[PDB]
Amino acid sequence: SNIIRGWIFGTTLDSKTQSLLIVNNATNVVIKVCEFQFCNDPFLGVNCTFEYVSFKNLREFVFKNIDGYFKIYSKHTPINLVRDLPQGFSALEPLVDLPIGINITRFQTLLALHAAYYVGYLQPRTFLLKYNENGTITDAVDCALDPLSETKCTLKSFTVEKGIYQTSNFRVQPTESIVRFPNITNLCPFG
Amino acid sequence: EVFNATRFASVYAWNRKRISNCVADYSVLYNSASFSTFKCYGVSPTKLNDLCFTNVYADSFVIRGDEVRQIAPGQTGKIADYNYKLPDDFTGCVIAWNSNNLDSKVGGNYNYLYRLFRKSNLKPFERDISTEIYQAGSTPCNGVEGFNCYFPLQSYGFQPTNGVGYQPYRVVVLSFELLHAPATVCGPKKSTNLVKNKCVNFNFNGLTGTGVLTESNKKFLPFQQFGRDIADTTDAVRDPQ
Amino acid sequence: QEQLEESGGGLVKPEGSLTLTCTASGFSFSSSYWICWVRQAPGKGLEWIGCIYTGDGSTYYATWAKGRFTISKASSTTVTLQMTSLTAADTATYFCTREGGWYDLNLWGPGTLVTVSS
Amino acid sequence: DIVMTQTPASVEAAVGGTVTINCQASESISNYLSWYQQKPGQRPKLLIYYASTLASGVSSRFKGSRSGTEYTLTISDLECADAATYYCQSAADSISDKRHAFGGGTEVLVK
Ligand SMILES: *[C@@H]1O[C@H](CO)[C@@H](O[C@@H]2O[C@H](CO)[C@@H](O)[C@H](O)[C@H]2NC(C)=O)[C@H](O)[C@H]1NC(C)=O
Ligand SMILES: *[C@@H]1O[C@H](CO)[C@@H](O)[C@H](O)[C@H]1NC(C)=O
Ligand SMILES: *[C@@H]1O[C@H](CO)[C@@H](O)[C@H](O)[C@H]1NC(C)=O
Ligand SMILES: *[C@@H]1O[C@H](CO)[C@@H](O)[C@H](O)[C@H]1NC(C)=O
Ligand SMILES: *[C@@H]1O[C@H](CO)[C@@H](O)[C@H](O)[C@H]1NC(C)=O
Ligand SMILES: *[C@@H]1O[C@H](CO)[C@@H](O)[C@H](O)[C@H]1NC(C)=O
Repeated sequence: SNIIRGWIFGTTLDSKTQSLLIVNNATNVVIKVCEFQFCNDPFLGVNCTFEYVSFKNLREFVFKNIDGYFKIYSKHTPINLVRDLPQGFSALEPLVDLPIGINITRFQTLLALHAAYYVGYLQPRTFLLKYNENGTITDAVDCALDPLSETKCTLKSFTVEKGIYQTSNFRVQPTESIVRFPNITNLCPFG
Repeated sequence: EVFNATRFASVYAWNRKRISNCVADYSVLYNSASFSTFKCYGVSPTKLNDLCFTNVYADSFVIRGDEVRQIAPGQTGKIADYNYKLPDDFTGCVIAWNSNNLDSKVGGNYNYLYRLFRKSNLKPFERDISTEIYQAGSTPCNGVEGFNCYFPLQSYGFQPTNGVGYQPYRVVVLSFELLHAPATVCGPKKSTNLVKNKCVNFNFNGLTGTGVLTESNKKFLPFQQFGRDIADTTDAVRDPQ
Repeated sequence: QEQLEESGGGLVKPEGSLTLTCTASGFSFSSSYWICWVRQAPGKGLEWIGCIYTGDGSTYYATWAKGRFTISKASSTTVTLQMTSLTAADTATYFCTREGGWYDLNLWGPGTLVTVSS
Repeated sequence: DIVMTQTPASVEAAVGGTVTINCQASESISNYLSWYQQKPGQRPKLLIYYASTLASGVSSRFKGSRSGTEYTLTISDLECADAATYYCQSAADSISDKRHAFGGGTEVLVK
C-alpha cells in the first residue's frame, strides 16, 4: 500500500539547524533544506537554501554524504516473496545527486495512517564488481568477507584455479603502550 | 525579474534574494545602458561570468540621489553607521540607476523610510525593523513621544522635479560568498559544434581528452557519462547536448 | 522655528586661521545640504564656494579657493564650522544658509564681521 | 566651474512700473534656477522654489519665464521695500559633481 512516503535527514531535525526533508507525492517529489519543527508523529495525512523538483514491489535505496553531496540510488526489481528480501543480485542506479552541502547524522522515515522496511549500514569495504557486456553490474564479491573472496579479490577474477595464493599480511597490532624513564631525581627548590 | 520589480523595500528593511540551482548570465546586465553606475569592488568587473561562486545574495533598497558613492566598505557616515552597512571586506559589485519616472509621485510620498540614529553602529549585513525609540541620555521617554526622543525612522521626501541629489535612486548590491558547500550558481558554459573523424582536442564536461570521435554501437546506461577500458583509459563519451 | 545662527571673532591677523562657529535650532541630522561658504563682498555681492553633506563626504569646494578652505562638521548639536588659511583681504560678511529642495537656500543666517588687518 | 552673465544692474522707475531683468548662463541646466531678495543691511530671503515659481509668502508679481537658454525674470510695482538688489543663483545638474554660480545681480531704484 506504499505507506512509506519519504525521509528526514538532519543533525537536529527540530528546526534548530538546517535539515533535509524528502516527501513522496504521486505527481511530484519535493526536497527541501528548510529547517522546521514537526511533531513526534510526522505521519503524512491523506529559511531555505536549496530545493529540488522531481509485496510484489521492493524498493531499495542507498543514501550517503561525502564532500557535501547527498547521493541517492534506487532499484525497483519485482519481488515475489513477502517474508523477506530474497536471494539474487540487483544493482542500484543513481537518481539524484543534488549538492546539498549540509551534515547529516540522524535519519527518520515517513509513514501514513488511515509495511516492513529494513535499515542497512554502510562502511568502507573494497568490492570486485563484475560488469556485463551492456554495462550492468550482474555480480560482485566482497574483499574481506572470507578467504575465498579475498583470493578472488587478489586475483581479480570470479574463478580461481586449484593452488595456494597469498592474499594479505597477518600483523598483530600493538595492544598497550608503555613509556619508561629513569627514576626521578630531586626536583628544583622553587618552593 | 528582480530588477523589474514593482515594489522595492526600504533601506532599514532591505530585501535579500538568495540564488541557487541556477546559471546566471551577466551579459544582459553588462550591456544594459540604463544603469547610471556599475562600479564593482570585486576581483574583476568582467570575469564575473567566468568565475564560479557558491551563492549570491542581492540586497535592493532605495536611497537618496546623492551618497550613492557612499555605499562602499568603510566610508563612515549616516547611511554607513545607521543604515545598510557594507562590510570592510566586500567582493561584490554596486549597481545604481535612476528610476524617477515610475517611483516618484507628487506630494512627497512617505512609503520609503530610513534609520536616523541608534545606540550603536549597525553590523554589516543587518536588518533592523524594531524602530525602538532612541534615547539621548536624559531618557524622559516613558510616553509615546518625549523630549530628545522620537521615532528613529524618517520618511523620505522624494519629488521628480526636486534636485537630482534628492531624487529617487535605485541601488542593488550583490554579494559573493565562498563556503565549504559546493558551488551552485556560476556562469553559462560555451559549447562548440562537435567534429568527428578528426584528431581534435576535446573537453567533454571536464574530461579533457584528445583523439578521434566517431559513432559507437555500445549502449550506455542513461545515467552513465563516459566509458573506460580495462586499463582505465577513456574510450567513449556521451554528448551532453 | 528652524533658524540658522552664526558666531565668530571680530578681528583676525592677516593670513591667520580663524574658526567660524555655526549652530542651528533644527537638528538637520541627515538631509541638510547647507552652505556657509557664500562670500558676500561688502557692496559687491555674494559668491558661493562650497557645500557640505551630513554623510561626511566633504562634497566639493568648486576650486574657488582651491584647498585653502575646508569643512569639518562636528555634528553633535548641529555644530558645524570651517577653517580658513592664507586669508588675504577676504570679505567680512558671509552667512550660514540652509538648503532645501530644488537646489535653493530657504533660510539664511545673521551676518558676521571679520577684519583681515591686524 | 559654471560661467554666467546677467544684465546691467541699472534699474530706474518713477511710480511702480514693470522692469524686466535677464540673468542667463551658457551651460545652466533647465528647471533648476532660483532667485533671491537681498535687502541691504538685512538677511537674504528666498522668493522662488524653481523655474519662476512663487514659493511661499511671496507676492504674485514675482514671476518669470524660463524661455530658451536665457532666463528672464519680471518684477513689477517697485516700492520702497522692493527697492533692494536681487540675486540669481544657478546650480549644476549631476550627482557626481555640482557647483553654484552666483550672479552680479540687479539693483532696484525707485524715484
Ligand atoms: C538540447 O536539447 C534538444 C532536445 O533533444 C537537442 O536536440 C534537438 O531536438 C529537437 C527536437 O527533436 C530537434 O528538432 C533539433 O534539431 C535538435 N537540435 C537542436 C540544436 O535544437 C539539442 O541538440 C540540445 N541542444 C541544443 C543547443 O538545443
Ligand atoms: C502532488 O503534486 C501535485 C502537483 O505536482 C499537486 O497538485 C497535488 O496536490 C500533490 N499532492 C499532495 C500534496 O498530496
Ligand atoms: C537560516 O536560519 C538559520 C538558523 O536556523 C541560519 O543559521 C541560516 O544562516 C539561515 N539561512 C539563510 C540563508 O538565511
Ligand atoms: C557538520 O558538523 C561538523 C561538526 O560540527 C562540522 O565540522 C562540519 O563542517 C559540518 N558539515 C558541513 C557539511 O557543513
Ligand atoms: C544487452 O542488450 C542487447 C541489445 O538490446 C540485448 O539483446 C541483451 O539481452 C542485453 N544483455 C546482455 C548481453 O546481457
Ligand atoms: C613553603 O612551605 C610550605 C609549608 O611546608 C609548603 O607547603 C610549600 O610547598 C612551600 N613552598 C611554596 C609555598 O612555594
